[PDB]
Amino acid sequence: LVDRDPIKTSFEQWAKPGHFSRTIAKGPDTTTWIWNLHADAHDFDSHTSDLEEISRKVFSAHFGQLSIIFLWLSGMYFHGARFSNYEAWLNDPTHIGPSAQVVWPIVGQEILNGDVGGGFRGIQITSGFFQIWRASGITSELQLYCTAIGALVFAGLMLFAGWFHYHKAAPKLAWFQDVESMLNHHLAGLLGLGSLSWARHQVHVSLPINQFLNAGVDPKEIPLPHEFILNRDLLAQLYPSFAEGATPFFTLNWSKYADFLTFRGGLDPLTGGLWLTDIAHHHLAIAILFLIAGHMYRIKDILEAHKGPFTGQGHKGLYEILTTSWHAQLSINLAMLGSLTIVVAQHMYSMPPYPYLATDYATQLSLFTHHMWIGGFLIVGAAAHAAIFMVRDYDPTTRYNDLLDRVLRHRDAIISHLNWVCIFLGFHSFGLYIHNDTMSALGRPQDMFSDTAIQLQPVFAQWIQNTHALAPGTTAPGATASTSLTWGGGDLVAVGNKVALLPIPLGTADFLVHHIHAFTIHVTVLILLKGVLFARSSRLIPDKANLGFRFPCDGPGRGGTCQVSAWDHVFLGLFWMYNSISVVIFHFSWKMQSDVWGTINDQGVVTHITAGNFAQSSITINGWLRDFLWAQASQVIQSYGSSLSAYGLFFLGAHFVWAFSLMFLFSGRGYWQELIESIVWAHNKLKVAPATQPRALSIVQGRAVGVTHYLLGGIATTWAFFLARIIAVG
Amino acid sequence: KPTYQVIQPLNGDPFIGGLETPVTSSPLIAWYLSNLPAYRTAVNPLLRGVEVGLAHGFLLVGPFVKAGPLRNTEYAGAAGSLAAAGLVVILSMCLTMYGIASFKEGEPSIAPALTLTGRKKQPDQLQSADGWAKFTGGFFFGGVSGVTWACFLMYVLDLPYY
Amino acid sequence: ELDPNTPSPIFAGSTGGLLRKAQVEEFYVITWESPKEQIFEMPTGGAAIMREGPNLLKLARKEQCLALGTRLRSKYKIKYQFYRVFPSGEVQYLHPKDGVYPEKVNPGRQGVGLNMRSIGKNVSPIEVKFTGKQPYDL
Amino acid sequence: MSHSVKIYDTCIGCTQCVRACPTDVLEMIPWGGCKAKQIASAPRTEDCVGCKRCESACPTDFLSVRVYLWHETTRSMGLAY
Amino acid sequence: DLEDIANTTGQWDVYGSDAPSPYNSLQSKFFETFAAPFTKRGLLLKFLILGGGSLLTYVSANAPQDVLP
Amino acid sequence: GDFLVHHAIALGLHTTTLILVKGALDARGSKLMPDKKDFGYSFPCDGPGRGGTCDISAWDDFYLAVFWMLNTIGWVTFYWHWKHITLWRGNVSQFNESSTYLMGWLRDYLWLNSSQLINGITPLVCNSLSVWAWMFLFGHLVWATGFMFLISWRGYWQELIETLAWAHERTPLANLIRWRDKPVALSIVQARLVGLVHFSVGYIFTYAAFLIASTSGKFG
Ligand code: CLA
Ligand code: CLA
Ligand code: CLA
Ligand code: CLA
Ligand SMILES: CCCCCCCCCCCCO[C@H]1O[C@H](CO)[C@@H](O[C@H]2O[C@H](CO)[C@@H](O)[C@H](O)[C@H]2O)[C@H](O)[C@H]1O
Ligand SMILES: CC1=C(C/C=C(\C)CCC[C@H](C)CCC[C@@H](C)CCCC(C)C)C(=O)c2ccccc2C1=O
Ligand SMILES: CC1=C(C/C=C(\C)CCC[C@H](C)CCC[C@@H](C)CCCC(C)C)C(=O)c2ccccc2C1=O
Ligand code: SF4
Ligand code: SF4
Repeated sequence: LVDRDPIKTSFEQWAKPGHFSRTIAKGPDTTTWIWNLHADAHDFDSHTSDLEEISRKVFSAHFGQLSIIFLWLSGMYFHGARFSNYEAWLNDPTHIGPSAQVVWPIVGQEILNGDVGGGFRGIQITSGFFQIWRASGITSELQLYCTAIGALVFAGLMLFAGWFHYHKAAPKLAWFQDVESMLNHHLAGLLGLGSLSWARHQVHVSLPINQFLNAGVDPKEIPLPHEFILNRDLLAQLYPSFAEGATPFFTLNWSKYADFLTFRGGLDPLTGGLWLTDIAHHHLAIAILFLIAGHMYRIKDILEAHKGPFTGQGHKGLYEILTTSWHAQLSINLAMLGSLTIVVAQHMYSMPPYPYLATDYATQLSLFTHHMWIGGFLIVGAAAHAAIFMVRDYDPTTRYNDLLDRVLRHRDAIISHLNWVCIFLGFHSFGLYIHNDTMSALGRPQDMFSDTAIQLQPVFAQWIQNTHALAPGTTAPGATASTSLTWGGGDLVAVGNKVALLPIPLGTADFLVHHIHAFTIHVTVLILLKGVLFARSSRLIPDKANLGFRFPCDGPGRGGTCQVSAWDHVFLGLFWMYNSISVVIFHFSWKMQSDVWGTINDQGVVTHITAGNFAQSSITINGWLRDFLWAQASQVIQSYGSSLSAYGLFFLGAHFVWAFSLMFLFSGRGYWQELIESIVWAHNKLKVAPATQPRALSIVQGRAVGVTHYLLGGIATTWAFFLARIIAVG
Repeated sequence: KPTYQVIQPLNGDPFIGGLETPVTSSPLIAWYLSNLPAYRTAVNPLLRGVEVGLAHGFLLVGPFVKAGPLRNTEYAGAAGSLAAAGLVVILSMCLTMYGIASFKEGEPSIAPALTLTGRKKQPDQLQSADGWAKFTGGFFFGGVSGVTWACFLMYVLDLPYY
Repeated sequence: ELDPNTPSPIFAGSTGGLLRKAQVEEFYVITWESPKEQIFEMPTGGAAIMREGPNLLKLARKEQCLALGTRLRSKYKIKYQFYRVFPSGEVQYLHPKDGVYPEKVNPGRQGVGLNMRSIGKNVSPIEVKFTGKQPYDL
Repeated sequence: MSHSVKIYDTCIGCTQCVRACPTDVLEMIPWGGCKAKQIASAPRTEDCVGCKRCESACPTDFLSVRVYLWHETTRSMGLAY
Repeated sequence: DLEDIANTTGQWDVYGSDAPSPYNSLQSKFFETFAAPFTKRGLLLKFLILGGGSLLTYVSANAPQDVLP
Repeated sequence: GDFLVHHAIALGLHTTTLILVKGALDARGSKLMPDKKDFGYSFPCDGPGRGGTCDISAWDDFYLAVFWMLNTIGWVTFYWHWKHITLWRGNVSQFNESSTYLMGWLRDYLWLNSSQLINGITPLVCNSLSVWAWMFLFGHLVWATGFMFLISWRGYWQELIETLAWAHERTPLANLIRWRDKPVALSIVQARLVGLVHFSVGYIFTYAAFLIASTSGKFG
């Protein structure tokens, strides 16, 4: 390509058919290249055979995410502001049931807008702003309206840094191809200087402006816009102005104190969102580390070190090419970023970190399943992109004889095991349930697997739960309750509208879901593991790195020779994970409502959204639609003519879109060709078709329009199924 | 003496697999398995039959006498035989009609010894039908039988258990 | 094996190639030339070196041992050579035979390309009912 | 047939056209006049598996081959092991 | 050279594939023909699959006074 | 309510037949595969390239057909019953303003009128029906387990069996022990069948158990 250059046009390329592999989009017309162009639009086997740029693009086309997450948030802060309900909800929590969005009464619309709290028509929320927002050491609607434009500021600017890259004549190699410092910085002072900084604006301002909110008032009968400077006088109620101490150290006297923190654990009676008196200390006690920690270092050295006998000789030298990969140092990350998201999903529901959550049921489970699909949707990826490594990234083979060349050495092996693992599971991990049916429908309970028939006896208790809620008696200092109230030992009194967390008991019907997870988590990974491992060569095809990591299927021979590849192992690996997460969700809420969520009154006689129906009745896998799907969902199929209605009214579409995927999943290809011409014929008679040769779907595009649909179908189905059984009773 | 044997993938050539690590060929294990049909065919298959029949025999009891269909039996014909003197039988000819994937029809008698064997190309087959009979014949009297000093043994039992 | 140790194509371990069905039936093996000590790619997932001898690696099945070409001719050399080993001898002299480099002319050998009638209007379906007396066994 | 998938064309020239396909196709057997004069559709095909890598490149202008062989050894599918 | 210990007993070494146990307990031909009929195996199995399996199922299912399903 | 199902049984045998008429109207061949013959029917698959070519045997359109014969012969039967049901031990207004839409076809029918059966294994002992509901979940499994066959495609299966048949051969107490048939993964037509001949029973064994398990108490 010209047009023409090198050097010697500014005149930009708008006009002249094509670009992207060289007997390119050819003069001669076609359609396939219009899904080409969008797909693989980002890729790197083309653009140039030379690293250089690519990192100079990804550090820019990156940017436009932050900026975006930044245009987003703004319409959420704005939204969570003038489309109010926040002002109204906060003087009045336990009571309200929040909104931010509202229609405009065009056509049918309005049904969707149904009285939500501080006196107005709207559609609800299961996205816990209104609750980060508890923070506001200040309060005010127009104020969020500054935090809002403060958002659009970071954006335009944190979006003109993206002009101020690639398009501007760019940095180069050394800049990233000296890695030497990167984490040094990152973790030290941002990971640090945020958490740190967050400390300073987490007791300064917030703690006090909810220390005396957890009582009454109406805001501006509290927390001015400046009030919190030098005036270290209201900081007087929430500890000393250090009195006689000077910059910690010890020649200090406490005859009666010990700074803010004074460590909690449990839950505010009046706002059980976990205590804040702590929340500063923990973030402070973070940062320090990061503050000390981001001070390594300059790199091989540490990895060029510990080897052994069978261990990893190539451990030593574990990648020069880890300054020369991406597709590698992205895949690693996704496993972590991803696997480090759904660890949120627990510490959240068994330890709320915001005021008013749990009581708020629906506004932190939405969460625990949204955060849950990322700690999964980012993991199969975290494999895909390793397959993208394993196939291609490096120039030649300069990488040699090491940890990997090792793992591969065995490979019909690491995956030889893992397999049997799964059929051991599955048999012990699902037909287990099927016993029950076949023998409870035969009907002889003597011999089921009930929490009571097969020998276990009115106790689960003695394991580690019961040595967690009881541990404030070790090296442990203490502080009433535990760490997470859901643990075996002691305490009850949690909240005065509805409930929050309490013990959460186990045994079987907790024993075996917990095991289906195993088998589910395991056969997921089998297919990804073997998939990324056998990326490039095999004894079904060895001539098998020769195009890319996709390729439809090699060809009718060898018997099958179809699925193979690794786009496709990252195609049938999604297919499982949709279950992996989709059944983990199914788990939590049936627990968390069967027990936990429920409610106090006199003598606090607890009354769960369901008197533990779980008991003897999830163990039957029909009980999973006797007690679940057919029981709850009665709220989705009753939901017409209401306010939420948009869920029942989705629940048919998307419970349709899924049942459209199979068409894309289950079908041939020269088929819709053979068909597309009958069409093309009738077209030509009137004189109406040929130009831009209309073509069927690109074997693997077809699979691309399976899967993606099967998910946005099979998923939102419950996104509806859910929001419709926590809004309204529960 | 060395880093781990004279350091080797397999017996020798590294183009067969097996990747002889431990759990494969440590004198620690490879000896816990060669009075039996691992490396070398001792006597014929004749006798190995019942140490195989029997050992595998008095298994399958608590499995189907303590996990039995309606379990913990108060029937004098369980805590042992009961039925399971069926598994050995449903499989003591799950075998015989696999020894129809062996024919090769002879009668040498070489379970007595001669000149330090090898059985040489001992791999592959080189155990005809008139061998695989005297084994799966040792299996029946090893299966059925090995089920009764299970049963016959009273049951002085350890238990609980937590 | 060892008492006779005749090697050439360096490797160390691997759960890849050759297993039970290469004795009990057929064998298949590739041989080659090379300049100075160079590290290669490998079928079966692994990777090693060269120098010489015969440079004679043995391989499970012959689709496997020509892939030394589909990359092992993007790494210099005229000469690479795979035969067929049995458990006893010959017939099927695999890269032996006559000339070499599938795209030259000495003889014609087999192939043909036609059937009875050529690609032309076989809208004509299957003809006679299969009956032992009219030239349809080819 | 026993491997019978027609990739034939009319040029049977094989330069920047087609080579790919494990063993099966030792052609260049010049028929007395067909331009770059190398012709037909195969050599001795009782050797290898069932690709359609066979066309994918260099014309067959009609069909292109695939599996059709039925009578199918094992050396004819990777897996006789 | 003291830690040149001339390999404190070579061993010979490689014990062998040679001989680290005698063999199998003398208990044998204490079953000679004892339990034959699979040691008269000369055409059988069809016999033991009507016989054995008509008496793991004839009386095995029937019973004189239920103790029902 | 009947001016729709009656146009949706009509969208069945039409679509079902555009594919069978088509399936048929060139088992002979076409542009993508011109000379598609001497074997016509089940040659399922062809090499990649050309456009990318697949379930383009007149069998695999038959294969593809049987889904809409399993979707017409569902809308039609579905219809009678809801009607009948209602037209018996009760109303008919029911099908009237509640078949003119879609959600409701799921809610009252599908969701109303299963009741009887499923709380029939019930945490509280085996009541009236038990054959049926266990059939009905046997129904939902045989079905679902179609999909493998259907989104799996011999390639992936064969290959790990290549690794999984490095086991035995390389593991003691299970060596020498020879198969007489070489471990492989299902033919590239076979599994389009078996997922189906699987998709079908599940499906046809579900309504079998469904209607009966609900036209039996009823009410109607
Ligand atoms: C006003 C300015 C402007 C102009 C005229 C250009 C022009 C150009 N840029 Mg560019 N760029 C810009 C701003 C601009 N850029 C900014 C602000 C950034 C950083 C944010 C970049 C980062 C960038 C990179 C990495 C690259 C270019 C390249 C190019 C060249 C190819 C452009 C193209 O066709 O992409 C078409 C794409 C668009 C017009 C849209 C850009 C996508 C982002 C910024 C917004 C869209 C996201 C949006 C939310 C859509 C998703 C939601 C959807 C549902 C609506 C071309 C000369 C490329 C090059 O050098 O040649 C290979 C190179 O790849 N640019
Ligand atoms: C940190 C990571 C992140 C990044 C930066 C990338 C980057 C990349 N990935 Mg990738 N990937 C990721 C996470 C990431 N991935 C994860 C988590 C997965 C697992 C699902 C994958 C699975 C994956 C595959 C299989 C592939 C890539 C490929 C690529 C490359 C192609 C990108 C492209 O052209 O856009 C592609 C995006 C589109 C064409 C837009 C279509 C999006 C559709 C499906 C919409 C999604 C549904 C949604 C609900 C619809 C919107 C709403 C609607 C209803 C209105 C690029 C380098 C491709 C490659 O060939 O590598 C070179 C290859 O295809 N990725
Ligand atoms: C085209 C075909 C025909 C038709 C009309 C249907 C229709 C349906 N099938 Mg189906 N199916 C068919 C052939 C067909 N199938 C075949 C051949 C098979 C294989 C044998 C199946 C196998 C199958 C299964 C397994 C399932 C279905 C299901 C469904 C139903 C989903 C419920 C619904 O849509 O409520 C109708 C109400 C609405 C659609 C309201 C929509 C309002 C929303 C979406 C907003 C408005 C639209 C707007 C554009 C969306 C926003 C997007 C925006 C970003 C642009 C739907 C009635 C599913 C079911 O529910 O029970 C069986 C089930 O999953 N089918
Ligand atoms: C409901 C499902 C059906 C079943 C039973 C299975 C089962 C399996 N799939 Mg699978 N799969 C399915 C649908 C199914 N799939 C679908 C629809 C898709 C895609 C749409 C996939 C995509 C897929 C992939 C990519 C993989 C699998 C794998 C597996 C295997 C995992 C190991 C295991 O636990 O198996 C054994 C356990 C079971 C099958 C469940 C227990 C069965 C019960 C009913 C017991 C019956 C036994 C009893 C003796 C019956 C005899 C009685 C007599 C009358 C016959 C397993 C065989 C993986 C694999 O092979 O790894 C090992 C591989 O990762 N699947
Ligand atoms: C749900 C199935 C029962 C199995 C677990 C039962 C074991 C423990 C007993 C009840 C557990 C619930 O704990 C609950 O006890 C009492 C209910 O009588 C309530 O008792 C509360 O009410 C009164 C008001 O002053 C006083 O008697 C107590 O000081 C106070 O704690 C509490 O709200 C709660 O602590
Ligand atoms: C149904 C199906 C098709 C047929 C699907 C097709 C042809 C979808 C493509 C339709 C396009 C998106 C229509 C585009 C036309 C409009 C964009 C043009 C008008 C512009 C708007 C204003 C309407 C395949 O091609 C296929 C391929 C491989 C495996 C499975 C399948 C498969 O299942
Ligand atoms: C699992 C699976 C396999 C693997 C093959 C398997 C798992 C065969 C396993 C045998 C099962 C366990 C036999 C059980 C069936 C019984 C009902 C007995 C059948 C009796 C017949 C004679 C009727 C494929 O080969 C395949 C090929 C093409 C598309 C999809 C797939 C696919 O999904
Ligand atoms: S290149 Fe294709 S003749 Fe030409 S189509 Fe026939 S093999 Fe050669
Ligand atoms: S197309 Fe057929 S003959 Fe040609 S290489 Fe492939 S398998 Fe061999």
